[PDB]
Amino acid sequence: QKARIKLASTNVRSLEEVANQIKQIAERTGVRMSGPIPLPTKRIRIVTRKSPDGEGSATFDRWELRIHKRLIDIEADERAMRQIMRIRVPEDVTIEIELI
Amino acid sequence: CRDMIVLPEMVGLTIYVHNGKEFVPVEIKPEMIGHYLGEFAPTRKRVQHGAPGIGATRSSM
Amino acid sequence: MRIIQTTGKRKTAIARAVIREGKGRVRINGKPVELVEPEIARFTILEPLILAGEEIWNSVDIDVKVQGGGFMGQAEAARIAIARALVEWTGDMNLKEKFIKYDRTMLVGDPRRTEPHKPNRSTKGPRAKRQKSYR
Amino acid sequence: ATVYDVPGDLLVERVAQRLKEIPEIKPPEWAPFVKTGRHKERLPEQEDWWYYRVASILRRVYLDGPVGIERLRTYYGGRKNRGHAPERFYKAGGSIIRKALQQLEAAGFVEKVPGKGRVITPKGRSFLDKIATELKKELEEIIPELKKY
Amino acid sequence: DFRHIVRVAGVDLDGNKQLRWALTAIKGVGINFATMVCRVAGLDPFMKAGYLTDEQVKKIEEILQDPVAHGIPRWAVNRPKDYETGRDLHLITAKLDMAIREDIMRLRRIRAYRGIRHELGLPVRGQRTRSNFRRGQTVGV
Amino acid sequence: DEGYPAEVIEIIGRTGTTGDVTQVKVRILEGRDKGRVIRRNVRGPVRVGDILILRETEREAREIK
Amino acid sequence: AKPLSERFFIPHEIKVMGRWSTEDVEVRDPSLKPYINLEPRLLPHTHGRHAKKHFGKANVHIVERLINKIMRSGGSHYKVAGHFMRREHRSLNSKKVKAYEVVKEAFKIIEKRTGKNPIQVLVWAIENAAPREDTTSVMFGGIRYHVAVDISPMRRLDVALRNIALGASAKCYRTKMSFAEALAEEIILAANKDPKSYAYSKKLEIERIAESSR
RNA sequence: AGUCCCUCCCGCUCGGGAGGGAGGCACUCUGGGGGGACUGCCGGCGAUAAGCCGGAGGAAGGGGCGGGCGACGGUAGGUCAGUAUGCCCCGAAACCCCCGGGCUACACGCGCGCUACAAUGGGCGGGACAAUGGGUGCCGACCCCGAAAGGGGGAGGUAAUCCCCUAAACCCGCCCUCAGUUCGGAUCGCGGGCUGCAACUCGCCCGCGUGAAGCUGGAAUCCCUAGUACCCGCGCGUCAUCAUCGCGC
Ligand SMILES: [Mg+2]
Ligand SMILES: [Mg+2]
Ligand SMILES: [Mg+2]
Ligand SMILES: [Mg+2]
Ligand SMILES: [Mg+2]
Ligand SMILES: [Mg+2]
Ligand SMILES: [Mg+2]
Ligand SMILES: [Mg+2]
Ligand SMILES: [Mg+2]
Ligand SMILES: [Mg+2]
Repeated sequence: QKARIKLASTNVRSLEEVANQIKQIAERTGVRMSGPIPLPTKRIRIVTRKSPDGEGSATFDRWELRIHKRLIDIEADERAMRQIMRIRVPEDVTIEIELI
Repeated sequence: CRDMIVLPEMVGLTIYVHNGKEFVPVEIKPEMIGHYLGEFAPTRKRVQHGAPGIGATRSSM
Repeated sequence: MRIIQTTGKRKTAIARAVIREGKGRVRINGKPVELVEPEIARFTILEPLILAGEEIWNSVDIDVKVQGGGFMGQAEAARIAIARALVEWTGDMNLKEKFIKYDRTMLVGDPRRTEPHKPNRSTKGPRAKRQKSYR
Repeated sequence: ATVYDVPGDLLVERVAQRLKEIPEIKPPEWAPFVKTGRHKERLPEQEDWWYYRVASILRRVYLDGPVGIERLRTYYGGRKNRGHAPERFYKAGGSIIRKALQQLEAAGFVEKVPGKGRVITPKGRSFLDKIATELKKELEEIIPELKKY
Repeated sequence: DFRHIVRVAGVDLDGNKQLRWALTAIKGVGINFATMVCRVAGLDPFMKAGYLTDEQVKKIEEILQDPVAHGIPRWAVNRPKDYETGRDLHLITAKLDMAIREDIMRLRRIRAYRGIRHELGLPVRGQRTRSNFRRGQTVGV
Repeated sequence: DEGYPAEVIEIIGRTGTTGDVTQVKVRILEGRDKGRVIRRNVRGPVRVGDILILRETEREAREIK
Repeated sequence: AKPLSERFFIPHEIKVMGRWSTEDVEVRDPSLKPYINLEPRLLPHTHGRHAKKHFGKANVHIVERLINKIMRSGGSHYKVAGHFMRREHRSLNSKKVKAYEVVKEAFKIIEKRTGKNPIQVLVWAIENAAPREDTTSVMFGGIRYHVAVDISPMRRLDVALRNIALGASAKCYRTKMSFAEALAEEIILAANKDPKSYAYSKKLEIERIAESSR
């Protein structure tokens, strides 16, 4: 009777906007929602040699990509379920919903 | 086929194994059972060193 | 039924201590503090209690849970937590004054951490480098 | 008194001495000729190392059960000298630990939890705790501070 | 009783050493194999070698004659699966030396790669030879 | 045979080939010339109030700028 | 071997290693008096928080100074008694526990052999091993000459400790004597002005060279 | 952690421990927002300016500490064998495939390292404490077989959930006692395995045996200012198999 929502994006602000929209949807209805839980960030780190050839001193680049995550639990209410089913997320945010 | 294993039924024959540029003759003896053919066809020539040339020592450069 | 909790940190070691009224029993991860080895580690934990005195020592029971770091790092974190718990429990500033004179770090902690490594012989350290040759 | 109240090595010594009275604990037939792991170099020197190993395994199961063969193998590994190459860590073998656990189960000291490993039975818990209590009674004669615990 | 010199299997053993370490003077016997034979014979490996009796020496030599028949595992002997008879054997001193020489001679007769490497006095098990393995004198330019 | 103690009262400046020596003014505390103020050369870190043990008290270092 | 009363030792008073009190130890030399710290303290391990500030080593207990001094290899890039001593991977670098044990056993031996407080003997030794005059080098015409100068007290203390440690290290290198015994022997010899002490002989040589070049 | 319930141990239980279930967000942690340090306060030097030196309080004091970002130009410095591209050449071979060799040779000179030359140790038994990262062509707990390397089944995991994952240096007890040795483990013999279409040239692992030089290093010369240097192991990259390497912990 509860739904679990997982959010992930490479931009923090869009994630915050989507979470706030879900929070307000839950607020405008009588329904209990466990707050957005922040899960640990994913860091993808790649270290590469800079020069194309092998002459000279060795210097390195450290490229990094960060992926943020959030977790939200809400109880399945059809009046509130339709609203979150129709909210539109930006193209740089991934959302997945499941019933437990 | 340099990686063929010598078998007992091969004893008594003569086989020419490629060594990179030519086929060398091998006469199979009974004590060769269990070895690869390539073990009897060397691929490199023995080394007989000449006089060290310019750049072989610190003072020769 | 007073219960007081305190925390201590030392280079990736974390210690959480609970102090209450008791008979004088102190345990580190369940082991009596008198059986802690080696000796240099045991003396690190016992200093705040010895400074406090025998009367205070025999009137309280302390239980400490510590994780992370090494055997010397865990001893110091437990020492910090025990000192903070002692000063907060009895709440007298004469004891607090005595601790600062003997060792300031007992109450303020140690903020040192490892420095990240850099290229040119990265595995050895941030500043160690490969031997240089010219010919 | 419990296991947590005494030093580990002294308790292992006492338990090893006591375990020789149990008819179900017997070294296997290949015991005289083997090393205790690929990282070792020479055979064990004590003529009764089997009982020491069994006692150590029993105390290990008491504290960290349920636990299986692989984790115990990790526990009994160590550093190996590799000639001209740098030293490295390696695990231990499997036959010794498996045989010891089977003998302990036959003696009624441990039991098997499916999919999880082996845990200590009440009989074995009493067996260890009684020896620990005796050792602590002896120990506090020379360390008066242990009477509080 | 105590003897400062004891001869076993044609080798004179120190009497002040422990038996396990004393027996290692025999070529073909290491520390592990010595401990095995000591345990099989029913002798404390830590006893002095100088307290041995004649019957014990006879027993030890008999064990060294055919260890497998006396309960030593087949994976512990120094020549398992013999090339001629096919049995599991343990060899010591002159017989060991002549067996090794015979193996190398067999490799040499069939003109195998390892035989040539043995003949030329060069590394046999695939080492690099450009940098190390240098034994000689500097050549000038 | 035991030297004479002196007390540093003023620091003048660094000197020496590699800046390893400091020039100081000291006051003799004991002996024939007790109370006199003379300048000396010292090797090692030093501050006002330290006490030196002079083996003799008749040599005076040349003034530096 | 070691009695259980010693393996599990519980102190109850603030004293050095819980075994020796420094209440009656006196320093005769007026120059070294303010630089030999003798405040009461149980565990001599300050975790190296003093090296940051200038003159910070003044307020560090002398026993910890000795422990840090012997926590080394000994002969890395100059010869001691005619030999390099490169311990390498079997040295006492960063192993402060082993150095602690070595110093403790050395103190036990010292107290047993002489019947006095070990800290007092150590103080006497460092007093006897500290030089009072040194020299600096000048270059003229491609030749190196010496000029005599004076030594500040802190450098005196540092040199004394280093020489004691070096002598102890040299006495136990590839011999049958152990490190603790060598340290005790070196301290005892230096306390009695015996010429067989490495530190005392080094001090005599330094002072002679400085004197002969005023 | 405090509170409740059930079960099991001990000195027989006044007391003291361990699991499990309810229950909670206290503490740790995770991640968004915010505060905090400014030569702001005090005393000197300097000019009364710019600043400098020394103290108080403070988690932190004077670019707070560690990184990223390298101006106009030069070096005919390296790279057309990463990719793009002018000219010149081959254009039925200098283009495209397949099999076998080589880059791994070896009187010798040199760079960077690993292991040692032993007691500031070697061996055997026992006792302690991590972090960074990675996993579906994969990580694999748990059970069984084998002395070891390994073999046969196989839960859970698309992961703060399951796994790699109970590190070593360190501590306790016994043997060895200054010796080319119970130091060192190069070199070689016999046997057992794994990856792979293929292991001889030319792979890695295990058992027994064998036991080289080396007893501290000339003239010269390198790195490093604090959680730094020294000592100790681990993760990832490369990768079917293979780490004395690079980058990190
Ligand atoms: Mg580091
Ligand atoms: Mg272990
Ligand atoms: Mg080693
Ligand atoms: Mg150019
Ligand atoms: Mg050019
Ligand atoms: Mg090449
Ligand atoms: Mg080339
Ligand atoms: Mg050895
Ligand atoms: Mg091959
Ligand atoms: Mg030697």
